[PDB]
Amino acid sequence: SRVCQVTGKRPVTGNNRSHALNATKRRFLPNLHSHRFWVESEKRFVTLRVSAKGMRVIDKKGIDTVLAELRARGEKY
Amino acid sequence: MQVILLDKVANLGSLGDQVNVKAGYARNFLVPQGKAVPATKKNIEFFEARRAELEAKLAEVLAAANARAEKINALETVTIASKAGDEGKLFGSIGTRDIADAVTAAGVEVAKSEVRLPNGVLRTTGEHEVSFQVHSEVFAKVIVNVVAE
Amino acid sequence: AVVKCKPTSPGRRHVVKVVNPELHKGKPFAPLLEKNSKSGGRNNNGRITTRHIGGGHKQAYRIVDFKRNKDGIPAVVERLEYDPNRSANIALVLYKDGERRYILAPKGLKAGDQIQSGVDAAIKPGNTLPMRNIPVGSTVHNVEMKPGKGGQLARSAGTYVQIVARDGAYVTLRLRSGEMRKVEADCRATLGEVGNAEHMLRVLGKAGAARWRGVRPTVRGTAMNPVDHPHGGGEGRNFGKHPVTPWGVQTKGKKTRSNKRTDKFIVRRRS
RNA sequence: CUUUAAUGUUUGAUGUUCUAACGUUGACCCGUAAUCCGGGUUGCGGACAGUGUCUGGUGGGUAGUUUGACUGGGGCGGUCU
RNA sequence: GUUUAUUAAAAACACAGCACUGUGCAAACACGAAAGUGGACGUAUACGGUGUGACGCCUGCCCGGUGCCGGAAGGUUAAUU
RNA sequence: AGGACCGAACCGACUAAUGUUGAAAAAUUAGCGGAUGACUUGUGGCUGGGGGUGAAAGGCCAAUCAAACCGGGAGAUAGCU
Ligand SMILES: [Mg+2]
Ligand code: NA
Repeated sequence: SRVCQVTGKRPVTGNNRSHALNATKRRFLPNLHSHRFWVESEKRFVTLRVSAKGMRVIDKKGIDTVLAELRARGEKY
Repeated sequence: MQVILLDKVANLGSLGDQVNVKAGYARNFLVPQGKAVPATKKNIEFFEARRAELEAKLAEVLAAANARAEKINALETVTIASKAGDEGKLFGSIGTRDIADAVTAAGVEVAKSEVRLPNGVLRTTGEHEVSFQVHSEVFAKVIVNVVAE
Repeated sequence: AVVKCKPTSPGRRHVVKVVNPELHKGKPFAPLLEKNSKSGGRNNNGRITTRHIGGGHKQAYRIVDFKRNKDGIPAVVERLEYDPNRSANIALVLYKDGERRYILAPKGLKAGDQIQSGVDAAIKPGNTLPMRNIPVGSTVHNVEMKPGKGGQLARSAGTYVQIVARDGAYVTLRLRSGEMRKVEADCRATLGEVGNAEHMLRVLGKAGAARWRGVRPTVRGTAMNPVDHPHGGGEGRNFGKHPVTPWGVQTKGKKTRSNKRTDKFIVRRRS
């Protein structure tokens, strides 16, 4: 499913509102990308399905902390 | 993205400098190789102690060919050789990269890689370059004094 | 040859059959056969995704070797055979090591003739080797679009490709449609024009002849009701609109290519 | 302070090159006596393609509806303050 | 040959033939939030769409309008800033 | 040889009479078309309702079809009887 493994962002339902204020249901999808992160603690490439915001979170925190959170949450990566 | 350079980079800095590098460059090239590492405060507070080992030992043993992408083309190396080949068009032959070399035996020692394996190509109508290669057809086809010298 | 059947009945009045006597009037080679089942135009959801498909004679699939990756071993063509799965006749060929394979039949190939694969192959029809090693300006068939995949260009009955130019890693090909395309010079390709070129001249002569091949009848959009097609109803014969597909897209001129990934290999679209 | 030359230098742009993101419904190895999937090596593409948000155009393909009243039936014509 | 099972079997549908048009293969197109599948284990002598409807003689003139296609000096024009 | 001819089985359904609280919610009798093919038929499987399937009649999808049936929103609404 379209879920960011770092942040948990899912598709979220909302409205397309016309100029006549016609409300038709729609989905906002996240900006998911499958990325191979070079983990140094294991000398490996770990593939994760991550949003761009999650990638910024990885850049800030460090991949080690993010993976620690993921494995504390479960999330077989 | 602010990063501290563990080694020399072409147009960013040399041997320790908080450089504002684009996130894609840092994420995909500098950190996957041994060139830089992001400065999250604690990292520089460890770098200020690591510099004793880094700036001398690692600097002496390896300070060029950080990713063998541009330093191989700029700093010409492994020019001297003995193996010629077939007629002047290297194709699938690793040749010699370590033996019969003098400059690449002291401190900093750049390196090279292999070429395209034989599946469609052969000893005519093209050539290869003795250096690191990702492309094998559109890559530069400059003579390296190994294809026929 | 082409034979016009005499008009003993309406249905044999107009049929013209392509009769070739050198074909093999026996069974195919059993090891190189596999089951293939008809689909009726239905995908795995069970829905007709391509209309006008269903029925026809039962057919066994022949494993025809398009890669031609056995290099340096000459082969002799034992027989020419009828392939129900394509417009071209095939050739059962025996290698010097004792292995038997199927190939497409070039225009002039006949039983007893020799063939070979690889860089050190003579330029005569049936031989297969890279465009790199093939001279420019020549006629070629069964052509790869990237190395090692297996040829998939100029395969139908009398088609061929014309090697127009060579520039670096890429060779330029004129395809049978008139399109000009770049292709890597490492790509293999077979010499000569693939044969059975009189395949066009056959006329089915009756509806059942098209039913034998798996083609179900086509119903015009104008013959339908508005709920079924955009061309829909009207009292009597009425069109009053631009021609379109059943899904509303405009046929009669609108271009549908949208790739942006292979455009760099297209030198000149077909006229 | 008026004006005017250059670059380390910040983003704007055209172009060409490159590889390390990303694609591969190319080849070979392994999980594995497996046309899936994954990992790996190599080639070919390559910051293009493609996806997320936002945006202009198109859009009976689909949907929801509106299309008045008077009236010697109704409609057509006329009318309506 | 097919067709309104149960008031219409036909001049209606289909049809061999023909023309236009799209499609270079991960094809176009279709079923599918997607993965994938059909097309097709096919490759332009192929595949889809559309129209006409054996065969014979043929198929004249018009690109002003709508559509599609191609190209462009210029005008106006969104998000963003 | 033949989507050739006459004609049983088999598949159909052009005309007439009967019947229409029928023997039968579509049949009987007498005639009638095809009858080696685009035929017919048994067993099993697949396509599901804004969907399927359709040699196209808005045909067929369990005696129901210009949007099946069952249950629910639901005691919809009814300026009308
Ligand atoms: Mg069709
Ligand atoms: Na119509």
